[PDB]
Amino acid sequence: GAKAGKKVIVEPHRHKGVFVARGGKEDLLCTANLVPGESVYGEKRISVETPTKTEYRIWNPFRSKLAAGILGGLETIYMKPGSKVLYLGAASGTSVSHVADIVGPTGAVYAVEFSHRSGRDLINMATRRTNVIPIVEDARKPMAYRMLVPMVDVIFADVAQPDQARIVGINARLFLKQGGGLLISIKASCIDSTAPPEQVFASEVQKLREDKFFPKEQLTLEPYERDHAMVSCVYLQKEFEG
Amino acid sequence: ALGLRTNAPNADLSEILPPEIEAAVKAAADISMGTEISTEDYENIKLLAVQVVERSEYRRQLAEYLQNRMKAISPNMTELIGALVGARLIAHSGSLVNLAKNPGSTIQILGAEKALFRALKTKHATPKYGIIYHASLVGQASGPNKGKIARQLAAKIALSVRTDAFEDFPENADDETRAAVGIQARAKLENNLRLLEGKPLNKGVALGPNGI
Amino acid sequence: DASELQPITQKTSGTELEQTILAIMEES
Amino acid sequence: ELSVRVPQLPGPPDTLSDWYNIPRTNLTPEL
Amino acid sequence: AAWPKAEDPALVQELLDCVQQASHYRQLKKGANETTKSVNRGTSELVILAADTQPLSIVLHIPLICEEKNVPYVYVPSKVALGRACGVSRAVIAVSLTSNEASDLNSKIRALRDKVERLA
Amino acid sequence: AWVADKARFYLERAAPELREWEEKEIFTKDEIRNLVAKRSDFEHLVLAPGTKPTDFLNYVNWERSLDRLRAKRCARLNIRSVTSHASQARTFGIFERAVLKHPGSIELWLAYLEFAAQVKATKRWRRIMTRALRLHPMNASLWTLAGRRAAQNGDMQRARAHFLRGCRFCTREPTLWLEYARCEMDWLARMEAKKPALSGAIPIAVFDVARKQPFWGPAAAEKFFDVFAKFGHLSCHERIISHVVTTMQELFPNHPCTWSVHIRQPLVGVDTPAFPKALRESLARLKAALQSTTDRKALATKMVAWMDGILAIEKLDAAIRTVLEHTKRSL
Amino acid sequence: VVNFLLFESAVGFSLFEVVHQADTVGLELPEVKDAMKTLDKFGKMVKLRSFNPWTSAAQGLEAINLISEGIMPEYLKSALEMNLPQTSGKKSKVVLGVADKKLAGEITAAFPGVQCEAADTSEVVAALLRGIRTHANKLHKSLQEGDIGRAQLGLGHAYSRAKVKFSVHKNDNHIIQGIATLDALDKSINQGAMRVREWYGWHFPELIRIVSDNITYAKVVLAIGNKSSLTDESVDDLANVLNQDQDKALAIIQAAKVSMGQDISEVDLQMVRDLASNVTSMADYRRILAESLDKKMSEVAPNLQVILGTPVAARLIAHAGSLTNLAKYPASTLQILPKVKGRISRYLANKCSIASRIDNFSEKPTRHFGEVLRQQLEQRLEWYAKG
Amino acid sequence: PSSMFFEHNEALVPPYNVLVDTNFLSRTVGAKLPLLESAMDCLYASVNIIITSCVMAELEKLGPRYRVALMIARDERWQRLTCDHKGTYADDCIVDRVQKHRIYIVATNDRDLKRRIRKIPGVPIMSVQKGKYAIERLPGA
RNA sequence: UGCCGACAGCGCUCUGGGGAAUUCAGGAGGGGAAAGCAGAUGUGCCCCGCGGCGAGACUGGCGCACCGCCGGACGAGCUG
Ligand SMILES: [Zn+2]
Repeated sequence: GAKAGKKVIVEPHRHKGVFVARGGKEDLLCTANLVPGESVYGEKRISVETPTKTEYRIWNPFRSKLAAGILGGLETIYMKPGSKVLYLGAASGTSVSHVADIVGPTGAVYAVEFSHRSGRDLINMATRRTNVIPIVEDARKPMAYRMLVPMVDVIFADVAQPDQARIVGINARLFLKQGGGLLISIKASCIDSTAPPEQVFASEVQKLREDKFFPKEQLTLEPYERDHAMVSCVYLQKEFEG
Repeated sequence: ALGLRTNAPNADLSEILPPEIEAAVKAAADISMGTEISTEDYENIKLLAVQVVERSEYRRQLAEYLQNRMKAISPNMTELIGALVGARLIAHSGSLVNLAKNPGSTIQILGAEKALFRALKTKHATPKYGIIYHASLVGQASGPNKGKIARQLAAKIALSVRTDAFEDFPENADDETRAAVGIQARAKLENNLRLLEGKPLNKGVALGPNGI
Repeated sequence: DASELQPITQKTSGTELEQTILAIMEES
Repeated sequence: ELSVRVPQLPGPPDTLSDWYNIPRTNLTPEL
Repeated sequence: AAWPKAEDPALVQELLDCVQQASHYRQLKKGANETTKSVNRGTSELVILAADTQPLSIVLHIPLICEEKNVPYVYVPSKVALGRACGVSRAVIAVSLTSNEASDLNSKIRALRDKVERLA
Repeated sequence: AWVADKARFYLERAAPELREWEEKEIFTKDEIRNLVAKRSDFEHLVLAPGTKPTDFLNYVNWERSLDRLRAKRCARLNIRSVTSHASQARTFGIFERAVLKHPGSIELWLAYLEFAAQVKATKRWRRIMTRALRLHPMNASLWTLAGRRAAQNGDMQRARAHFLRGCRFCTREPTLWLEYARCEMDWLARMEAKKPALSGAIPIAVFDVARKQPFWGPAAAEKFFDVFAKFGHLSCHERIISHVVTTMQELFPNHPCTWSVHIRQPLVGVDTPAFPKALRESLARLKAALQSTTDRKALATKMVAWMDGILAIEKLDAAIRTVLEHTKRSL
Repeated sequence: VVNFLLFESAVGFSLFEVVHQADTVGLELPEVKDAMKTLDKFGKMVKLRSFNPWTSAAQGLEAINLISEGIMPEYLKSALEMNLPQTSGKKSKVVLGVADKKLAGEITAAFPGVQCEAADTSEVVAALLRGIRTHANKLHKSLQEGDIGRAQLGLGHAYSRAKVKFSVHKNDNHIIQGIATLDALDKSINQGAMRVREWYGWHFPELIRIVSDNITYAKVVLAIGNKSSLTDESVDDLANVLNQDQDKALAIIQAAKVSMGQDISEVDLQMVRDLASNVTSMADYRRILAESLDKKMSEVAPNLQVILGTPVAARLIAHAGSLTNLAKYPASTLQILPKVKGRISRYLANKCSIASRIDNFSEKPTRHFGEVLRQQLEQRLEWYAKG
Repeated sequence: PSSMFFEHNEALVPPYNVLVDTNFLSRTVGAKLPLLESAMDCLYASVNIIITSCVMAELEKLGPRYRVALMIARDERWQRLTCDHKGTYADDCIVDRVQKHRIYIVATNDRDLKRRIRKIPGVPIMSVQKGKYAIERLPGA
């Protein structure tokens, strides 16, 4: 396997922020770590001594559907460095740490955890990384942190809830700039167990267009997870930013 | 000095550092999002800090000893360059006489051993200096001047080291009369440095408005 | 006319201080 | 408080802002 | 603390029924460590945790990774009944039944996970 | 950028006053051109994108000063026809767009208020004060100035209204509370000078709510006692002084401020054979407070400050003066 | 009609009076949405009327908690009283735009003269407020002390901390950086000890020939002054340093008598005694850390502290990274962290893992479970001795 | 696309989502056929039918003489999926939507449309055959 | 990924092809910018007209869960 201490190189990936570490027999995904030299979850990290302080962190795609989607090769995830990134589903903040490392010390992540102990993990990672603020409350009630979240540009969402479309609809209606960019994770077994998952995907899409989006890309993150679809869309317009 | 951010408005800070910062930090200890910790923890924290500042003062007085003892042994060299870099030299030397059997070029590149031997064993350009770079006098040169000062400081250092390493003194000998040669070297050499700093530039034909 | 601030009535008395001084002004 | 400025007035770019400054590759023959 | 507790009305018995079905179909990992490794490997279709267990921190630390992976976890009030419903001769406090691509037990899991999804 | 055009509006409206001043012998043509030029440059400066309250104040000072010069010069020319109305109105409009662009300047606000008050527009003044209070509800100084203007006019009910809304808001500092007590007792003094208020229980009441205020301190009650001790020539002044004393004795018993008020308590309306007798009484209080188990450094600092005021007042006896000097030196 | 609208944000809440309200049929027109985007057009709708910042972090904490619950706060009521023109809604009303329908209900309760529209339903006031948030920082700048950002971080951290009660059961960073300090300064004591040992035995090598315990070596070279000034049991020192009368002091005396090491200089002995004072203060610090961190280990995780021992068990805490990481790691991962040795290692791995999740997910832990688990390990040692 | 096994669609399960074409609708109500009854007949399967906004518009673009078919289309009990483009051009709307999802069964009657959809794999083709309906490329029947 | 590389085949492109300064003419994108002229009337008084709050005082009918509704028309005082 990709055992520790191997000499690999890092090159830029076409989305900003993310880099790709390639070496020997292994190619894999990585991001500049803000808080240098300290793991998040016993993740592997990459050192480099530049002519010291700079260190990167690998992601596991099996762990984060965000990673898996990038490896599948989405077009654009809208979260350039500097972009205010709402998260939904701060499942103890692993991928949230990764996305914080993307948006950097100039960006911002506002996170939503509903469970408490996961939230303890979450606020721990927030206490480390300054650019992510946590929010622990019910994502179904964006009134609960309407005082706390300003206008963000990209909504990531990965909650496993059956009302997912109306959830993202209301949170978008309260927190998204015209020209909104969003990604959402679909577990077809969670939305509708009986149905064929592709049609499940379609129904999700049509609910989202009903809630005024425009889908523009969509793929099964297949060789990293079964029956999940990443969907990329825009709020309220066609081209991405403005 | 400051205890907790609870103690922050009642902490006197002006004695170690000036203000205009140490009220910004008062605003910071107010506004800060730091979590609360016990006084039992703060005891350990503060005592660690007592440890480290004791360490700091210890190093400070150590350096005081180093400079004084260096003036005692080799006044010429510390009249040239300064006790710290002379100490580094003597360190890599092993001993004073171990230094004084070096030649001037050895002193010019004293230290840069991997770099030197790489460039030689594969015929690359040689390194220009070692510890003399961080020595005090060469910082006031510039570039090509830095190289010329590197050579000159090299040879005069070898001079001073052999001087203090072999020239006896009748022991009713004041340190100034003892270190007169390093003093001479200081004076001559600083003059040469100010000259090459003031070397002119190349006169060019002064163009007017037209090409004329 | 939100131009002015109106003298406070018991209907418009929010805090206990206002209630006390309004009681004093009423017995006045 | 109000002091004299310093004058320092005297190609494709060197480190990348859009990727946290990966430097341009120096090209050792080993690399 | 065990707020996703299951209730009496045959819900618990449906759980034990599908548990015995999974023990027969060999699609079931058992005991806290193996449940942990199955949900770490993400293969688990659903996870069931006892509630009468001597101090509950085991079946409290499991819902942490259940909340990470976002797998339906559910509290059952009798670990000895879990042992009997699995066929162990020992009382079990943590069980995890995984998913395969071809079964009708899978449809039973879908119904059961929809019920616990409405529950929590 | 439309700045030229917006300026075109304002300067074109400025025109006919200048037409009239041309048609009068009050100014000559080159002066007129100077005036128009300066006005245009200032107006452009105001409608610049990046502007600042100092620039605003600069401009309005320019115009107001022009008004005064015009007045002086037409007085010298003994001409009564010209008014100041148009200048004052355009001056107002300057203040209005100033507060639209920068609402957040107490400095510019108070300049506005003072401008209105010096020209005699009190209804407008109340409106402006209203908006400023609405934009900065923590500012004791504006709260005070509004309420003090209302009390000086006499509208005591609206004075109380401003002050109660302000004390409802600004609960970090005691400052408004002291100011409201100050003007309320001043109103009681106005009633006594004109000679319920027969009781005058209101400073007791504000002291009672002060007792549960967030800033509620011993030093707070001390300054309360100070402003109460001002203008003791009243009726229930001894009543309220006894009340504040017994309350802070009941609450902060051995506080050095409690000992300080225990000293300076019987000196309510005193200047005078009643002067040295109460002096000796408070001196017995002082010696008792000094020998008592209190923070003697704090109490002595309080006492030497009060003695600094005491020696600041004149007309006393030398033996008394020197024994105060000795009791101060012994601290 | 909308006449005012609320906006409750992390620096404070503020009300806008509306001039030239929205094209409500034309809310779905594109030029209307880009006109919502541009500041030069949306400011021709909204104008600022009153503003209220928070006084303190706890006050804003009260604000967010009451708001999240739905209930308004008293100072919000103060503000609304302070700005809205007085009436009861008999012959006229004033219309307010607010986010939370619950908050709207309570405001309609507190004032009959107003009609409050929740953004959940009235789509034009929803879009209006949404425009507000989108031109957020450019609206408060003339009186926004700082910017929204740092204050926002503070409000969020404070909220979720009070909601989940974090600090009362978080201490692991204290623990781990304690362990790191112990390890590092232990290494430091060792290197300082060997350095002072070499550098003074350069003057007097009979001392390193006679005594071990480099810490006691440091104490005695502190007490020694010079090799010249010797006496056995001078004052208060050798008695509690070591054996004083008949074992060590006379031996040290004869060692200095027969000594032949170099005569030391005064500045040199001053230097080396400065070093020795340093390292012995540091060793006293180490024992302080030992006592303290053992007490904190009893304070947080007693069970593992008694079944493995505080220093090494703490090493396992830190090498995991956290108590939460520790508990989530399965026992084989703890193993990564003959055959009898393998079996007993697996067994203690099971037991430390379960004791880990016990001591962690306990709110305020106990001791007896770790006690009985230690007894299980002891009787297992007896069972393995059986054979 | 997902669940596409070599020109066979494994995801097409009753309730079958079918798409309605204009000419299909026209000739069916010409043939006096109850659309849903005949659909459940040929399929022997529970159906939800879907009409695009383009199809609806094209019907209305046909004049008043088509009013019965228009009303038949506008019977409420069926889903209405919108479109977001400029075209209002039935065939392109269909081919694009079918390409994107690959879950439907198209019902048309033009042979050129049939060639078009026959170009892409894994879609079944419904056409009435003047006695009844007629399904082309669905294997489960 | 080193030069040069004959013929033949292909491409681009032709006031030949590079390169540097410098001049003008547009294009595309990133930030920064309260960027904010929907109807731009001096102040103060009183009076009139109209309108709002608004203490307080009535009154009509309705009211088979019976618990209270809803409506007229007076009104001190304040204010636009
Ligand atoms: Zn279409």
